[PDB]
Amino acid sequence: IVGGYTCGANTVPYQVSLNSGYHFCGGSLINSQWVVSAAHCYKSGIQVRLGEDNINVVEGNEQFISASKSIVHPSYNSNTLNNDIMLIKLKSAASLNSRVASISLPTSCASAGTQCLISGWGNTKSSGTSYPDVLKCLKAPILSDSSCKSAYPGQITSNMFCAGYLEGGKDSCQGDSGGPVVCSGKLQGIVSWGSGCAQKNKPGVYTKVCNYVSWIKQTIASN
Ligand SMILES: NCc1csc2ccc(Br)cc12
Ligand SMILES: [Ca+2]
Ligand SMILES: [Cl-]
Repeated sequence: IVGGYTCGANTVPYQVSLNSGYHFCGGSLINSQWVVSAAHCYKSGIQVRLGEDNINVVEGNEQFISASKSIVHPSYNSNTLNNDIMLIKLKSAASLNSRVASISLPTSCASAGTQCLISGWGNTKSSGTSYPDVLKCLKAPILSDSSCKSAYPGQITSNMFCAGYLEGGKDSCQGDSGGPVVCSGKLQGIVSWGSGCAQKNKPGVYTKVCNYVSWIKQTIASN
């Protein structure tokens, strides 16, 4: 996250870190057994780390649980990033408590102008590289479809939205991928892509979670 703030330990209790020897992506706990992330975060050998604040120090509220199954969306295209969503099932159920909690799925799509919270352990510089150990947060609005399209001609599908600031300075970044965009208490986006980070006229692009709720629920119901 570029231009954000330190969230505070365990104040984003649905935020998980995906670890394969090191943190490589975020995700969102949606029930005791299942995490939402980006399909471009897929790999084998994932350990899900719940209850994290400093990802390099054991602080006392973590739960580490290995994935049993990853399901990439049926229509994910890794060239266009259309349908950039996957589900990860945990080998054992998480202990839910005030610091490890699931985030509700939307019941309708959110509108442009709605405020959201974007969070992760990604790069904090727009030029340059610096990775934080504690979780960072950014409050940012969803941008209109028309400004998103004009920012990225030929690249925004109906399964994507933009959020952030056309002026630049405040955005998600490499290492935030797969993490949450929560708006009015619902998971509306997944950190997906952009062109650099926090550049003028290049806002972040996010998977549009409201399009996937019936695939998410039916997948969970049979897996
Ligand atoms: N918002 C931009 C963005 C999101 S994930 C990611 C990975 C690499 C880079 Br560079 C930018 C990004
Ligand atoms: Ca920790
Ligand atoms: Cl792309």
